Amino acid sequence: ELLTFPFASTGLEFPPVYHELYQQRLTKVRLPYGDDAYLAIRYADVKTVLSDSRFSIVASLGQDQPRTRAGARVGNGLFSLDPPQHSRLRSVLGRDFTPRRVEKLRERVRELTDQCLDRMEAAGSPADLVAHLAVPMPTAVVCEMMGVPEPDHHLFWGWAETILSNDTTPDDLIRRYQEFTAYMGAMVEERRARPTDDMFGMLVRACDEEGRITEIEMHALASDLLSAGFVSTAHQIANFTAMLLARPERLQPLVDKPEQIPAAVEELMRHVPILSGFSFPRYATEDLEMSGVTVRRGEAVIPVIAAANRDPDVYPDAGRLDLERNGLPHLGFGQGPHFCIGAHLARVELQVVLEALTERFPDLRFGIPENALKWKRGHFMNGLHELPVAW
Ligand code: HEM
Ligand SMILES: CC[C@@H]1C[C@@H]2C[C@@H]3[C@H]4C/C=C\C(=O)NCC[C@H](O)[C@@H]5NC(=O)/C(=C(O)/C=C/[C@@H]4CC(=O)[C@H]3[C@@H]2[C@H]1C)C5=O
Repeated sequence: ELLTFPFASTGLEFPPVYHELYQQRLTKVRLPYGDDAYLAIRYADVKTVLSDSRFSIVASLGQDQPRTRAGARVGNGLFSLDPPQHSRLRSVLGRDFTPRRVEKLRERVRELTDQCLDRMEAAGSPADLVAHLAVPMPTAVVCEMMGVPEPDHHLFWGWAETILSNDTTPDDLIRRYQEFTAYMGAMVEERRARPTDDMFGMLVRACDEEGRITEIEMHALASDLLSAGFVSTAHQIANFTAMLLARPERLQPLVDKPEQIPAAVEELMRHVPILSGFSFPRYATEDLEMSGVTVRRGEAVIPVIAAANRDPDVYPDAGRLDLERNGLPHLGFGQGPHFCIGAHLARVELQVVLEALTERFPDLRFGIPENALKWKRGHFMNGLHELPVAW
Protein backbone atom coordinates (compact mmCIF):
# COMPACT_ATOMS: atom_id res chain seq x y z
CA GLU A 1 0.00 0.00 0.00
CA LEU A 2 1.68 3.18 -1.30
CA LEU A 3 1.91 6.81 -0.16
CA THR A 4 -0.74 8.88 -1.94
CA PHE A 5 0.29 11.94 -3.98
CA PRO A 6 -0.49 14.79 -4.32
CA PHE A 7 0.03 15.53 -0.64
CA ALA A 8 -2.25 17.48 1.66
CA SER A 9 -1.64 21.22 1.62
CA THR A 10 -3.63 24.43 1.56
CA GLY A 11 -2.88 27.59 -0.38
CA LEU A 12 0.83 28.04 -0.97
CA GLU A 13 1.74 25.79 1.98
CA PHE A 14 4.78 23.57 1.46
CA PRO A 15 3.90 20.38 3.33
CA PRO A 16 6.31 18.98 5.94
CA VAL A 17 6.24 15.54 4.37
CA TYR A 18 8.89 16.82 1.89
CA HIS A 19 11.28 17.34 4.79
CA GLU A 20 10.93 13.63 5.54
CA LEU A 21 11.25 12.59 1.93
CA TYR A 22 14.47 14.56 1.37
CA GLN A 23 16.05 12.20 3.95
CA GLN A 24 14.78 9.04 2.22
CA ARG A 25 15.44 7.06 -0.90
CA LEU A 26 13.35 7.61 -3.98
CA THR A 27 9.71 6.92 -3.00
CA LYS A 28 6.94 5.27 -5.01
CA VAL A 29 3.48 6.84 -4.77
CA ARG A 30 -0.01 6.09 -6.06
CA LEU A 31 -1.89 8.77 -7.97
CA PRO A 32 -5.55 9.71 -8.37
CA TYR A 33 -5.57 8.08 -11.84
CA GLY A 34 -3.24 5.88 -13.80
CA ASP A 35 -0.14 3.98 -12.86
CA ASP A 36 1.99 4.45 -9.77
CA ALA A 37 5.19 6.47 -10.06
CA TYR A 38 8.28 7.50 -8.20
CA LEU A 39 8.52 11.02 -6.83
CA ALA A 40 11.68 12.88 -7.89
CA ILE A 41 12.18 15.55 -5.24
CA ARG A 42 15.94 16.26 -4.99
CA TYR A 43 17.21 19.12 -7.18
CA ALA A 44 19.53 16.85 -9.12
CA ASP A 45 16.85 14.16 -9.62
CA VAL A 46 14.19 16.57 -10.90
CA LYS A 47 16.75 18.05 -13.26
CA THR A 48 17.53 14.53 -14.48
CA VAL A 49 13.88 13.62 -15.08
CA LEU A 50 13.29 16.80 -17.07
CA SER A 51 16.47 16.87 -19.17
CA ASP A 52 18.03 13.37 -19.46
CA SER A 53 17.15 11.60 -22.73
CA ARG A 54 16.58 8.36 -20.82
CA PHE A 55 13.34 9.93 -19.60
CA SER A 56 10.60 10.15 -22.18
CA ILE A 57 7.41 12.20 -21.84
CA VAL A 58 5.67 9.55 -24.00
CA ALA A 59 4.06 6.38 -22.57
CA SER A 60 5.26 4.16 -25.46
CA LEU A 61 5.07 0.98 -23.35
CA GLY A 62 1.35 0.84 -22.66
CA GLN A 63 1.52 2.83 -19.41
CA ASP A 64 -1.58 4.44 -17.95
CA GLN A 65 -0.44 8.03 -17.42
CA PRO A 66 -0.03 8.88 -13.71
CA ARG A 67 -2.27 11.90 -13.28
CA THR A 68 -4.71 13.94 -11.21
CA ARG A 69 -7.23 14.51 -14.05
CA ALA A 70 -9.68 11.78 -14.99
CA GLY A 71 -8.96 12.26 -18.68
CA ALA A 72 -5.37 11.47 -19.76
CA ARG A 73 -3.44 14.42 -21.13
CA VAL A 74 -2.98 13.58 -24.78
CA GLY A 75 -2.70 15.50 -28.01
CA ASN A 76 -0.43 16.61 -30.84
CA GLY A 77 1.40 19.54 -29.22
CA LEU A 78 4.66 20.15 -27.41
CA PHE A 79 3.95 18.06 -24.28
CA SER A 80 3.19 14.97 -26.42
CA LEU A 81 6.66 14.76 -28.00
CA ASP A 82 10.30 13.88 -27.27
CA PRO A 83 13.27 15.28 -29.23
CA PRO A 84 13.97 15.45 -32.10
CA GLN A 85 10.34 15.55 -33.10
CA HIS A 86 9.56 17.92 -30.25
CA SER A 87 12.46 20.10 -31.18
CA ARG A 88 11.29 20.41 -34.79
CA LEU A 89 7.76 21.42 -33.77
CA ARG A 90 8.95 23.85 -31.13
CA SER A 91 11.32 25.49 -33.60
CA VAL A 92 8.24 26.88 -35.41
CA LEU A 93 7.59 29.08 -32.36
CA GLY A 94 11.15 29.43 -31.08
CA ARG A 95 12.14 32.79 -32.51
CA ASP A 96 9.09 34.56 -31.08
CA PHE A 97 9.96 33.73 -27.42
CA THR A 98 13.71 34.47 -27.30
CA PRO A 99 14.78 37.24 -24.86
CA ARG A 100 15.65 39.48 -27.87
CA ARG A 101 12.05 39.40 -29.19
CA VAL A 102 10.22 39.31 -25.86
CA GLU A 103 12.26 42.24 -24.47
CA LYS A 104 10.53 44.30 -27.21
CA LEU A 105 7.15 43.68 -25.49
CA ARG A 106 8.12 45.34 -22.17
CA GLU A 107 6.55 48.68 -23.16
CA ARG A 108 3.25 47.06 -24.24
CA VAL A 109 3.11 44.88 -21.09
CA ARG A 110 3.43 48.03 -18.97
CA GLU A 111 0.79 49.87 -21.05
CA LEU A 112 -1.74 47.08 -20.35
CA THR A 113 -0.67 46.82 -16.72
CA ASP A 114 -1.24 50.60 -16.39
CA GLN A 115 -4.66 50.40 -18.01
CA CYS A 116 -5.55 47.58 -15.60
CA LEU A 117 -4.47 49.59 -12.58
CA ASP A 118 -6.31 52.74 -13.72
CA ARG A 119 -9.53 50.70 -13.78
CA MET A 120 -8.67 49.06 -10.44
CA GLU A 121 -8.04 52.44 -8.87
CA ALA A 122 -11.22 53.89 -10.43
CA ALA A 123 -13.14 51.00 -8.83
CA GLY A 124 -11.85 52.10 -5.45
CA SER A 125 -10.20 50.59 -2.39
CA PRO A 126 -10.44 47.79 -1.45
CA ALA A 127 -10.48 46.18 -4.92
CA ASP A 128 -9.90 42.68 -6.36
CA LEU A 129 -6.44 42.53 -7.87
CA VAL A 130 -7.33 39.19 -9.49
CA ALA A 131 -10.24 40.51 -11.55
CA HIS A 132 -8.65 43.91 -12.31
CA LEU A 133 -5.09 42.87 -13.17
CA ALA A 134 -4.01 39.24 -12.73
CA VAL A 135 -6.58 37.92 -15.18
CA PRO A 136 -6.93 40.68 -17.78
CA MET A 137 -3.32 41.73 -18.41
CA PRO A 138 -1.65 38.39 -19.26
CA THR A 139 -4.74 37.34 -21.23
CA ALA A 140 -4.49 40.50 -23.32
CA VAL A 141 -0.71 40.11 -23.83
CA VAL A 142 -0.92 36.62 -25.41
CA CYS A 143 -4.31 37.10 -27.11
CA GLU A 144 -2.86 40.19 -28.85
CA MET A 145 0.36 38.40 -29.74
CA MET A 146 -1.67 35.58 -31.31
CA GLY A 147 -4.32 37.75 -33.00
CA VAL A 148 -7.43 36.93 -30.94
CA PRO A 149 -9.79 39.91 -30.38
CA GLU A 150 -10.64 41.22 -26.92
CA PRO A 151 -14.33 40.27 -27.38
CA ASP A 152 -13.29 36.58 -27.43
CA HIS A 153 -10.95 36.45 -24.41
CA HIS A 154 -13.61 34.84 -22.25
CA LEU A 155 -13.76 31.84 -24.62
CA PHE A 156 -10.08 31.05 -24.07
CA TRP A 157 -10.47 31.39 -20.25
CA GLY A 158 -13.07 28.65 -20.37
CA TRP A 159 -11.17 26.38 -22.66
CA ALA A 160 -8.04 26.80 -20.54
CA GLU A 161 -9.93 26.18 -17.32
CA THR A 162 -11.38 22.86 -18.49
CA ILE A 163 -7.84 21.71 -19.39
CA LEU A 164 -6.56 22.68 -15.95
CA SER A 165 -9.49 21.31 -13.91
CA ASN A 166 -8.89 17.95 -12.25
CA ASP A 167 -12.61 17.02 -12.47
CA THR A 168 -12.61 17.32 -16.28
CA THR A 169 -13.72 14.13 -18.00
CA PRO A 170 -12.68 12.81 -21.42
CA ASP A 171 -16.11 13.96 -22.60
CA ASP A 172 -15.42 17.50 -21.46
CA LEU A 173 -12.12 17.33 -23.28
CA ILE A 174 -13.95 16.34 -26.46
CA ARG A 175 -16.34 19.28 -26.15
CA ARG A 176 -13.39 21.62 -25.61
CA TYR A 177 -11.50 20.13 -28.54
CA GLN A 178 -14.48 20.57 -30.90
CA GLU A 179 -15.27 24.13 -29.80
CA PHE A 180 -11.61 25.14 -29.93
CA THR A 181 -11.00 23.51 -33.33
CA ALA A 182 -14.06 25.25 -34.78
CA TYR A 183 -12.83 28.63 -33.51
CA MET A 184 -9.28 28.28 -34.79
CA GLY A 185 -10.72 26.83 -37.98
CA ALA A 186 -12.51 30.13 -38.44
CA MET A 187 -9.28 31.97 -37.59
CA VAL A 188 -7.32 29.91 -40.16
CA GLU A 189 -9.85 30.62 -42.89
CA GLU A 190 -9.76 34.31 -42.04
CA ARG A 191 -5.99 34.40 -42.47
CA ARG A 192 -5.96 32.35 -45.67
CA ALA A 193 -8.20 35.12 -47.03
CA ARG A 194 -6.17 38.06 -45.74
CA PRO A 195 -2.86 37.25 -44.03
CA THR A 196 -2.01 39.03 -40.77
CA ASP A 197 1.22 40.02 -39.00
CA ASP A 198 0.42 38.11 -35.81
CA MET A 199 1.40 34.72 -34.41
CA PHE A 200 -1.51 32.69 -35.76
CA GLY A 201 -0.79 34.26 -39.12
CA MET A 202 2.80 33.08 -38.79
CA LEU A 203 1.49 29.57 -38.12
CA VAL A 204 -0.73 29.71 -41.20
CA ARG A 205 2.19 30.69 -43.45
CA ALA A 206 4.19 27.91 -41.81
CA CYS A 207 1.52 25.37 -42.74
CA ASP A 208 0.39 26.69 -46.13
CA GLU A 209 3.37 28.53 -47.64
CA GLU A 210 6.41 26.81 -46.15
CA GLY A 211 4.81 23.44 -45.53
CA ARG A 212 6.89 23.10 -42.38
CA ILE A 213 3.93 21.84 -40.32
CA THR A 214 0.56 20.17 -40.84
CA GLU A 215 -2.81 21.69 -40.00
CA ILE A 216 -3.19 19.63 -36.85
CA GLU A 217 0.29 20.81 -35.75
CA MET A 218 -0.68 24.44 -36.39
CA HIS A 219 -3.78 23.94 -34.24
CA ALA A 220 -1.73 22.13 -31.59
CA LEU A 221 0.81 24.92 -31.22
CA ALA A 222 -1.94 27.54 -30.95
CA SER A 223 -3.73 25.39 -28.38
CA ASP A 224 -0.57 24.96 -26.28
CA LEU A 225 0.07 28.70 -26.20
CA LEU A 226 -3.53 29.66 -25.47
CA SER A 227 -3.84 27.05 -22.72
CA ALA A 228 -0.55 27.75 -21.02
CA GLY A 229 -0.03 31.38 -21.74
CA PHE A 230 -2.16 33.47 -19.40
CA VAL A 231 -3.78 31.39 -16.62
CA SER A 232 -0.19 30.68 -15.49
CA THR A 233 0.87 34.31 -15.07
CA ALA A 234 -2.58 35.16 -13.74
CA HIS A 235 -2.14 32.79 -10.82
CA GLN A 236 1.46 33.91 -10.22
CA ILE A 237 0.69 37.66 -10.18
CA ALA A 238 -1.76 37.08 -7.30
CA ASN A 239 0.51 34.50 -5.59
CA PHE A 240 3.47 36.85 -5.77
CA THR A 241 1.47 39.84 -4.63
CA ALA A 242 0.00 37.84 -1.72
CA MET A 243 3.44 36.61 -0.70
CA LEU A 244 4.77 40.17 -0.59
CA LEU A 245 1.75 41.66 1.18
CA ALA A 246 1.97 39.04 3.94
CA ARG A 247 5.38 40.28 5.13
CA PRO A 248 5.72 43.11 7.68
CA GLU A 249 7.34 45.55 5.23
CA ARG A 250 5.15 44.51 2.26
CA LEU A 251 6.18 46.28 -0.88
CA GLN A 252 8.66 48.71 0.72
CA PRO A 253 11.87 46.83 -0.02
CA LEU A 254 11.08 47.05 -3.73
CA VAL A 255 9.80 50.63 -3.50
CA ASP A 256 13.18 51.53 -1.94
CA LYS A 257 15.29 49.38 -4.31
CA PRO A 258 13.48 48.99 -7.64
CA GLU A 259 16.63 47.43 -9.12
CA GLN A 260 16.04 44.35 -6.96
CA ILE A 261 12.68 43.58 -8.64
CA PRO A 262 14.16 41.03 -11.11
CA ALA A 263 15.78 39.08 -8.19
CA ALA A 264 12.53 39.20 -6.21
CA VAL A 265 10.68 37.69 -9.17
CA GLU A 266 13.19 34.82 -9.31
CA GLU A 267 13.02 34.17 -5.55
CA LEU A 268 9.23 34.10 -5.76
CA MET A 269 9.46 31.67 -8.73
CA ARG A 270 11.59 29.43 -6.53
CA HIS A 271 9.44 29.69 -3.40
CA VAL A 272 5.81 29.62 -4.59
CA PRO A 273 4.53 26.05 -5.00
CA ILE A 274 2.46 26.84 -8.00
CA LEU A 275 1.33 23.27 -8.75
CA SER A 276 -1.35 21.54 -6.68
CA GLY A 277 -0.09 18.17 -7.92
CA PHE A 278 2.43 17.83 -10.79
CA SER A 279 2.82 18.35 -14.52
CA PHE A 280 3.72 15.38 -16.72
CA PRO A 281 5.34 12.13 -15.56
CA ARG A 282 8.36 10.90 -17.47
CA TYR A 283 9.14 7.24 -18.18
CA ALA A 284 12.57 5.67 -17.97
CA THR A 285 13.66 4.23 -21.31
CA GLU A 286 16.34 2.03 -19.64
CA ASP A 287 17.18 0.89 -16.11
CA LEU A 288 18.89 3.62 -14.10
CA GLU A 289 19.80 4.60 -10.55
CA MET A 290 18.13 7.48 -8.71
CA SER A 291 18.42 8.29 -4.99
CA GLY A 292 19.23 4.72 -4.11
CA VAL A 293 16.62 2.99 -6.25
CA THR A 294 16.88 1.19 -9.57
CA VAL A 295 14.22 2.80 -11.75
CA ARG A 296 13.29 0.11 -14.30
CA ARG A 297 12.58 0.66 -17.98
CA GLY A 298 8.98 1.85 -18.39
CA GLU A 299 8.41 3.07 -14.81
CA ALA A 300 7.10 6.59 -14.27
CA VAL A 301 8.92 9.30 -12.31
CA ILE A 302 7.26 12.61 -11.48
CA PRO A 303 9.47 15.74 -11.42
CA VAL A 304 8.27 17.66 -8.34
CA ILE A 305 9.66 21.09 -9.22
CA ALA A 306 8.38 22.64 -5.98
CA ALA A 307 10.39 20.17 -3.92
CA ALA A 308 13.49 20.69 -6.03
CA ASN A 309 13.20 24.44 -5.36
CA ARG A 310 13.47 23.72 -1.60
CA ASP A 311 16.22 21.11 -1.81
CA PRO A 312 17.96 21.40 1.56
CA ASP A 313 21.48 21.04 0.13
CA VAL A 314 21.01 23.44 -2.75
CA TYR A 315 19.09 26.10 -0.78
CA PRO A 316 19.99 26.79 2.87
CA ASP A 317 16.95 27.88 4.89
CA ALA A 318 14.90 26.97 1.84
CA GLY A 319 11.47 27.83 3.38
CA ARG A 320 12.51 31.44 3.90
CA LEU A 321 11.44 33.86 1.21
CA ASP A 322 14.59 35.96 0.85
CA LEU A 323 14.20 38.36 -2.04
CA GLU A 324 17.98 38.84 -2.14
CA ARG A 325 18.79 35.09 -2.16
CA ASN A 326 20.10 34.76 -5.76
CA GLY A 327 20.20 31.02 -5.11
CA LEU A 328 21.34 28.51 -7.71
CA PRO A 329 18.91 28.40 -10.67
CA HIS A 330 15.46 27.27 -9.67
CA LEU A 331 13.39 24.78 -11.68
CA GLY A 332 10.23 26.89 -11.59
CA PHE A 333 10.21 27.06 -15.41
CA GLY A 334 11.35 23.43 -15.66
CA GLN A 335 14.47 22.27 -17.47
CA GLY A 336 15.57 20.41 -20.56
CA PRO A 337 13.48 20.11 -23.72
CA HIS A 338 10.17 21.26 -22.20
CA PHE A 339 11.66 24.27 -20.33
CA CYS A 340 8.94 26.92 -20.39
CA ILE A 341 8.88 28.48 -23.84
CA GLY A 342 7.24 31.47 -22.19
CA ALA A 343 9.85 31.90 -19.46
CA HIS A 344 11.07 35.32 -20.55
CA LEU A 345 7.57 36.66 -21.23
CA ALA A 346 6.45 35.55 -17.71
CA ARG A 347 9.54 37.25 -16.21
CA VAL A 348 8.69 40.42 -18.16
CA GLU A 349 5.05 40.32 -17.04
CA LEU A 350 5.91 39.66 -13.39
CA GLN A 351 8.68 42.22 -13.29
CA VAL A 352 6.49 44.87 -14.92
CA VAL A 353 3.68 44.08 -12.51
CA LEU A 354 5.96 44.65 -9.47
CA GLU A 355 7.37 47.83 -11.01
CA ALA A 356 3.86 49.17 -11.60
CA LEU A 357 2.56 48.19 -8.16
CA THR A 358 5.51 49.56 -6.16
CA GLU A 359 5.61 52.79 -8.19
CA ARG A 360 1.87 53.44 -7.99
CA PHE A 361 0.76 51.81 -4.70
CA PRO A 362 3.81 51.84 -2.41
CA ASP A 363 1.56 51.20 0.63
CA LEU A 364 -0.41 48.36 -0.98
CA ARG A 365 -1.82 46.02 1.64
CA PHE A 366 -4.32 43.22 1.99
CA GLY A 367 -7.86 44.58 1.75
CA ILE A 368 -9.24 41.79 3.97
CA PRO A 369 -7.64 39.96 6.87
CA GLU A 370 -5.18 37.41 5.55
CA ASN A 371 -7.04 34.53 7.21
CA ALA A 372 -10.10 35.24 5.05
CA LEU A 373 -8.26 34.79 1.71
CA LYS A 374 -10.08 32.41 -0.64
CA TRP A 375 -7.57 29.89 -1.96
CA LYS A 376 -8.50 27.54 -4.81
CA ARG A 377 -9.09 23.89 -3.97
CA GLY A 378 -9.46 21.68 -7.07
CA HIS A 379 -7.36 23.36 -9.73
CA PHE A 380 -4.17 22.09 -11.32
CA MET A 381 -2.60 25.24 -9.80
CA ASN A 382 -2.51 26.92 -6.41
CA GLY A 383 -3.87 30.47 -6.23
CA LEU A 384 -6.60 32.81 -5.06
CA HIS A 385 -10.20 33.17 -6.19
CA GLU A 386 -9.84 36.80 -5.12
CA LEU A 387 -7.14 39.13 -3.79
CA PRO A 388 -8.70 42.21 -2.18
CA VAL A 389 -6.07 44.94 -1.92
CA ALA A 390 -6.19 48.37 -0.27
CA TRP A 391 -4.10 51.52 -0.74
C1 HEM B 1 4.66 32.21 -14.07
C2 HEM B 1 4.19 31.76 -15.22
C3 HEM B 1 4.64 30.39 -15.75
C4 HEM B 1 5.15 29.34 -15.08
C5 HEM B 1 5.40 29.22 -13.56
C6 HEM B 1 5.40 28.29 -16.08
C7 HEM B 1 5.94 27.04 -15.86
C8 HEM B 1 6.19 26.07 -16.80
C9 HEM B 1 6.86 24.81 -16.56
C10 HEM B 1 7.46 24.37 -15.20
C11 HEM B 1 6.87 24.13 -17.70
C12 HEM B 1 7.50 22.76 -17.91
C13 HEM B 1 6.60 21.63 -17.37
C14 HEM B 1 7.18 20.22 -17.59
O1 HEM B 1 8.27 20.05 -18.20
O2 HEM B 1 6.58 19.21 -17.12
C15 HEM B 1 6.22 24.94 -18.71
C16 HEM B 1 5.99 24.57 -20.01
C17 HEM B 1 5.35 25.35 -20.97
N1 HEM B 1 4.93 26.66 -20.82
FE1 HEM B 1 5.23 27.84 -19.14
N2 HEM B 1 5.03 28.77 -17.30
C18 HEM B 1 4.57 30.06 -17.14
C19 HEM B 1 4.13 30.91 -18.13
C20 HEM B 1 4.00 30.60 -19.44
C21 HEM B 1 3.69 31.51 -20.52
C22 HEM B 1 3.53 33.04 -20.33
C23 HEM B 1 3.61 30.78 -21.63
C24 HEM B 1 3.34 31.24 -23.07
C25 HEM B 1 2.77 32.42 -23.35
C26 HEM B 1 3.87 29.41 -21.28
C27 HEM B 1 3.85 28.37 -22.19
C28 HEM B 1 4.36 27.11 -21.99
C29 HEM B 1 4.44 26.04 -22.97
C30 HEM B 1 3.91 26.13 -24.45
C31 HEM B 1 5.06 24.94 -22.33
C32 HEM B 1 5.39 23.54 -22.93
C33 HEM B 1 6.75 23.72 -23.61
C34 HEM B 1 7.26 22.46 -24.24
O3 HEM B 1 6.82 21.35 -23.90
O4 HEM B 1 8.13 22.59 -25.12
N3 HEM B 1 4.11 29.33 -19.94
N4 HEM B 1 5.78 26.11 -18.12
C1 LIG C 1 2.18 27.87 -14.09
C2 LIG C 1 2.25 26.41 -14.31
C3 LIG C 1 2.48 25.99 -15.76
C4 LIG C 1 1.29 26.35 -16.65
C5 LIG C 1 1.53 25.41 -17.83
C6 LIG C 1 0.25 25.02 -18.58
C7 LIG C 1 0.40 23.52 -18.76
C8 LIG C 1 -0.90 22.77 -19.12
C9 LIG C 1 -1.50 23.30 -20.43
C10 LIG C 1 -0.57 23.10 -21.58
C11 LIG C 1 -0.93 22.80 -22.82
C12 LIG C 1 -2.26 22.51 -23.41
O1 LIG C 1 -3.29 22.43 -22.74
N1 LIG C 1 -2.25 22.30 -24.73
C13 LIG C 1 -3.46 21.96 -25.46
C14 LIG C 1 -3.93 20.55 -25.18
C15 LIG C 1 -3.05 19.40 -25.67
O2 LIG C 1 -3.58 18.88 -26.90
C16 LIG C 1 -2.90 18.30 -24.63
N2 LIG C 1 -4.12 17.74 -24.13
C17 LIG C 1 -4.26 17.66 -22.80
O3 LIG C 1 -5.22 17.18 -22.22
C18 LIG C 1 -3.02 18.23 -22.27
C19 LIG C 1 -2.99 18.85 -21.02
O4 LIG C 1 -3.89 18.56 -20.13
C20 LIG C 1 -1.96 19.77 -20.60
C21 LIG C 1 -1.80 20.44 -19.48
C22 LIG C 1 -0.60 21.27 -19.18
C23 LIG C 1 -0.13 20.78 -17.81
C24 LIG C 1 1.10 21.53 -17.39
O5 LIG C 1 2.15 20.99 -17.11
C25 LIG C 1 0.93 23.04 -17.39
C26 LIG C 1 2.02 24.10 -17.19
C27 LIG C 1 2.43 24.46 -15.76
C28 LIG C 1 3.69 23.74 -15.30
C29 LIG C 1 -2.16 18.61 -23.39
O6 LIG C 1 -1.03 19.06 -23.39
